Amino acid sequence: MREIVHIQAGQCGNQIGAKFWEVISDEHGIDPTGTYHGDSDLQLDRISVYYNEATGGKYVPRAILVDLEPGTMDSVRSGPFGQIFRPDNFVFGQSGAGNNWAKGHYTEGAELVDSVLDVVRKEAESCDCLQGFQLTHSLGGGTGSGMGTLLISKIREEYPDRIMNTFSVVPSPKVSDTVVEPYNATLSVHQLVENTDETYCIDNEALYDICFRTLKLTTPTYGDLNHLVSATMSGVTTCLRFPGQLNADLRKLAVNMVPFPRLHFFMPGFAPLTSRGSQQYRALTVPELTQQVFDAKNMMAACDPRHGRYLTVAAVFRGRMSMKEVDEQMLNVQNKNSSYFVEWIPNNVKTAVCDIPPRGLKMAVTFIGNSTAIQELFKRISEQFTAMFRRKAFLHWYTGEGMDEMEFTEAESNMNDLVSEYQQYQDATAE
Amino acid sequence: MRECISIHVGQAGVQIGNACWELYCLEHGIQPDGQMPSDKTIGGGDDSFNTFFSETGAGKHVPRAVFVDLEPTVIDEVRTGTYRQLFHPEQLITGKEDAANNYARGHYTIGKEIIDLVLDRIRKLADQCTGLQGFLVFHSFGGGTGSGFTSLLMERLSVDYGKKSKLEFSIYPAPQVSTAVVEPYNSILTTHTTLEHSDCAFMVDNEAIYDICRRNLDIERPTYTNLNRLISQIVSSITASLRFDGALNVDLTEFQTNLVPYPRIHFPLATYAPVISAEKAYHEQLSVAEITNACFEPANQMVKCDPRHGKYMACCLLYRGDVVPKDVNAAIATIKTKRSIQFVDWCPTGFKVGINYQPPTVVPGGDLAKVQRAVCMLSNTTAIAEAWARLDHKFDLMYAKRAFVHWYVGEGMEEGEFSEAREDMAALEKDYEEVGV
Amino acid sequence: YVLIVTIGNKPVETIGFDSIMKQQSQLSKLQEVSLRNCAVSCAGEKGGVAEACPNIRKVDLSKNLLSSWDEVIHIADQLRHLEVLNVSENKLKFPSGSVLTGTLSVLKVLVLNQTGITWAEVLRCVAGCPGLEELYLESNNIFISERPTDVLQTVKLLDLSSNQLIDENQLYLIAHLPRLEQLILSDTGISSLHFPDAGIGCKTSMFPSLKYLVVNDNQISQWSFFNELEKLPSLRALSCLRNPLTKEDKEAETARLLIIASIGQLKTLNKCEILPEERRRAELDYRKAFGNEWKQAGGHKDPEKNRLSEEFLTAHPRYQFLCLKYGAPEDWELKTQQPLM
Ligand SMILES: Nc1nc2c(ncn2[C@@H]2O[C@H](COP(=O)(O)OP(=O)(O)OP(=O)(O)O)[C@@H](O)[C@H]2O)c(=O)[nH]1
Ligand SMILES: Nc1nc2c(ncn2[C@@H]2O[C@H](COP(=O)(O)OP(=O)(O)OP(=O)(O)O)[C@@H](O)[C@H]2O)c(=O)[nH]1
Ligand SMILES: [Mg+2]
Ligand SMILES: [Mg+2]
Repeated sequence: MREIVHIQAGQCGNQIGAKFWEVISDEHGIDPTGTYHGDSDLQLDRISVYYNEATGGKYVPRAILVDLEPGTMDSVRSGPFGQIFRPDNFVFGQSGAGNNWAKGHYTEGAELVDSVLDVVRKEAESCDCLQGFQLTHSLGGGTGSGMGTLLISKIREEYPDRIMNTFSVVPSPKVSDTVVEPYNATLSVHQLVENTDETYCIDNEALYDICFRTLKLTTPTYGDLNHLVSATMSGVTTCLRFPGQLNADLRKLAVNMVPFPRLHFFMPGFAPLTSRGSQQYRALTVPELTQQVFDAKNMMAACDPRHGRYLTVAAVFRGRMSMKEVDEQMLNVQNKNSSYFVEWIPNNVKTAVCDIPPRGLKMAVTFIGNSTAIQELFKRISEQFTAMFRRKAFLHWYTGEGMDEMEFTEAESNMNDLVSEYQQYQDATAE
Repeated sequence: MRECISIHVGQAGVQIGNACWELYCLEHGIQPDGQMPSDKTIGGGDDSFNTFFSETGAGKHVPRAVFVDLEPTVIDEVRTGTYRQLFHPEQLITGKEDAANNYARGHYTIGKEIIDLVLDRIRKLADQCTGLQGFLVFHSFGGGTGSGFTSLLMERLSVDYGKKSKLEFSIYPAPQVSTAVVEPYNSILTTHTTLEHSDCAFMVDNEAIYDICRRNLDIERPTYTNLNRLISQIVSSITASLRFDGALNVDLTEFQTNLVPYPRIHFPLATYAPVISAEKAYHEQLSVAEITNACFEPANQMVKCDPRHGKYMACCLLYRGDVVPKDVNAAIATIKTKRSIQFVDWCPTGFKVGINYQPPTVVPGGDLAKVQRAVCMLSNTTAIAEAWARLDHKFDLMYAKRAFVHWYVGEGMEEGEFSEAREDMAALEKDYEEVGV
Repeated sequence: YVLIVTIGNKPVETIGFDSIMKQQSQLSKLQEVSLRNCAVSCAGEKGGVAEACPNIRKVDLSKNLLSSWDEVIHIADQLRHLEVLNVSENKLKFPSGSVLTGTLSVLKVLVLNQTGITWAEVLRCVAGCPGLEELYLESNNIFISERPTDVLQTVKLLDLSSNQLIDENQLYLIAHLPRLEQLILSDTGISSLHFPDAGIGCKTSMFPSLKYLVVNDNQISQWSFFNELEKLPSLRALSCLRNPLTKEDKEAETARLLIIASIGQLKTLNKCEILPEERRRAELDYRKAFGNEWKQAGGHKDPEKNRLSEEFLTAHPRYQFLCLKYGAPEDWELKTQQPLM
């Protein structure tokens, strides 16, 4: 019984966490009342990984909400599934940070870190075997990313033998109109490269393009981006929430998908892509699903895996299919003399099989790739860092709080070194 | 008299131990509940089978074994198995977290919390014995609880009981049975760590036993039960010398004098014959010279090598069942007039032969058949060096990239361990090449 | 029993040989003897074996000069604890119509391979061992004539291999056996097995207690064999490796999944345990492969409009239960046989 303590910081992180919880509640079979009305034995086979055992068979999530203002904390408490969460799991302040990393990491963040670690320890003590920690947040805000990095560092210092997962979200100009989002994006990346094991990059530019073109939406909002993020998250943790022949361990999965301790960034994808309301279209075969999941269009990141090198790949299918079909497909794809040869799939994919598809779909597939193309994203924000740091724009907001230009130079050097290492390993021999 | 204690760590280790104990109980007639109708000296005393079973007040023959595992899943099957009344609940030790196929974890993180309990249990079990010989540990090299914890326990047993032998029965992994890509990384570490805390080591090539089960036993896809039964048969054929008052290899200290002429070189080659299927119960008959000629075959050995190139340092034959000394002499003359063999002329050991007049035994309903005579040859040879040339090679394939190495350094050990381990491998290879001349 | 070589560059020192030769010199403590190529033509004086070593548990007088069968019964009589008896490769002359009983009651296993005994002869020879638990009659060119009456009702092993005259008509005579728990039939030339006494979905009354059917290296080219094997009442184990239908090629697994799909209680195949995962994989492949034909045979998800023909039922009598286990195949699951342009 491996228990994973879930965490969600910032407005975007809290919203993504709530959406993912509400999505998996319908798959596991737990009504929002806090009881299980599911009719499948496989559902309760691994429910303890994300739910606690209370009196009367009531399942309580393991999430820990954290913020610096109360607005979003109040919206989730009154949401469709706002009763399952414990009232004492909501930690918040009043003033917020103000889209400032120094104010959300060193002042208010470090001020509420005590109350947050209180609940973190209270939750960790109620677990038979703790596996790791998960956090959902963004990188274009102050409170969110600041408190996320601070809590990650604290959990690493107090629990060095625990895995860390961060479903960080990369901002984009087409979604936000804030000028200091590059600075906060650079600092969080520097902190994560030092205190993280897994980082699922979820670009906010790829999701917007998908919602605008694929879904054919006139004016997409955060509701068309959060649904996709929650769907991808549910598709990623399909093995960690249900049985499976493949090894569904978090530590072993991270070890196999983290061959490099600085290139631990993973691009996640999922086909078929659906919107809100309309989700029951058709049932795609295994070949079509594999072709769509490995397509740059079904990628949550703005980078294309084809423009790089495949280091590690993890595929997870769910629906009504046998492992033999997936194995034959994956073996014929790499066969250069077959009639189904492609040029965007490596010669080793960790395939998985499941019998519990999501809601509104009969079959689904998820892919996670440690390709080097993600470096492109690291170069997209870096350029912006050069169009501000050189002019010292809005630097009095950071230096006035306590930060030094020595912290900015170190973060820039770390980002440059990461990009250089990625580009260097991209040119390695494929032996 | 003197008894022995067998510590079974890991999944493969506990499985092999369970198979060995089942075969031992079926041979000695001990029922699952622990009732030996052939035994008459109740309470205690001295017998041939007393070296592996402790007698209680109610006449229960508790196996002298310690099954330890870092996960409760594997031990649950033993606790709820048919032999639940055979082993004592305290002898089964469980853990809450596994090593996730990691040597540093099993040797530092998870090992530091269970090593004390394991040592306390071993001390409690040894308090009843009047004279212990050694510690027959069972592990493999493709996991983190079989290499890390095994080395951690050897380090403590070499200090607590230094005047006791330490035999091992390792399992050489294979690329077809491999469960992880860092499987070699664990192997090298534990191999370098038990060199000065182990007299004789027995390695089982997974591919060799797989091919044996596919060909001899005739199985489409041999499972772990098929390979655990053959390992139990091998262990029984090897331990018959201690379980039946055999003339050859009466104690554990003789294994180092007969099959380990050099301290650093302690990896003999063990082969066994015959291997008949359950379907062909009475199809063909093998003489004492047709089964002793089948133990000089590369495909019949437990490790894929070519002994015909190198030379042998030692040799010990063990026959079990209807075997007349005249037949043994005829087989020796046949092996000495037919096959061409080389031997080290300056070795302080030579050829030895022993016989055990006891009928073979096989698990009823299994894939093996009951034979009339069996042979087991234990011969140290330089050809085993080939088995290393592969392992080390893979290490290099993983050393130029340093992939998955930070996971091992971020748990306890440092970086010089790998250089020391590969430096210990180079010295072993040089010693092998020197002995081969 | 009662009665130097220098290999390489070292001598051969023998240790413990005196203990074994002193343990074997004891004739009153012989638990097993294997007299092979000893040239045994007669039993000798009566009573000598009944007082020298009357506590033998296993005897193997294979490849000897035994002429008449009475010479073997004379030795088996003096041994009041003969648990195993093997006399293969001996041209014995058994009686023509005499039954010798009251001499092999303690016989649990009997082996007479390459002996040349026929069915009428072995029927009377086994009368002396009414409590026989195992019997081996391979490599004898035996031709069954009629079913046994009051003989071989405790035998749980019937090894009929290397016999090219064993057809289904001859197997029906040995299917009445009440305690037969195994039946070996390797290298016999059988090509088909039928059970007209039962229909589709019923259990045949033949082979009541058969639990292991070995037919390796046989003429199994039609799927009708596995389909008819479903009728067996207790067919728990099956064995079949080299047939016109079974290949050692890497593409043979596609057939294995069908075999497990043809039998319902096949928990082990080719000496390999079967799990729920294996059962589900094999059951999903069988439905994925035979869905198209089910549509053409007159199949439809409608529980009242399902009208299938007889040929499709005889070829797939285990396809209707699977239709209810995991529902019927959809239209979008039977369109995966066309490429792209
Ligand atoms: N995809 C997505 N992005 C969001 C969402 N909410 C906010 N963002 C992005 O998050 C970034 C920072 O805003 P927040 O995360 O809400 O802010 P915070 O992290 O609470 O920080 P403070 O405002 O300083 O308290 C911006 O770039 C937004 O575009 C959301 O629901 N979905
Ligand atoms: N012969 C044999 N090899 C086995 C068996 N079980 C596992 N192995 C091999 O042992 C290696 C895996 O090690 P395990 O024993 O399963 O793992 P562990 O040593 O308990 O360690 P952790 O996984 O780190 O807890 C691989 O090479 C497997 O093929 C078995 O029953 N028999
Ligand atoms: Mg906010
Ligand atoms: Mg284990």
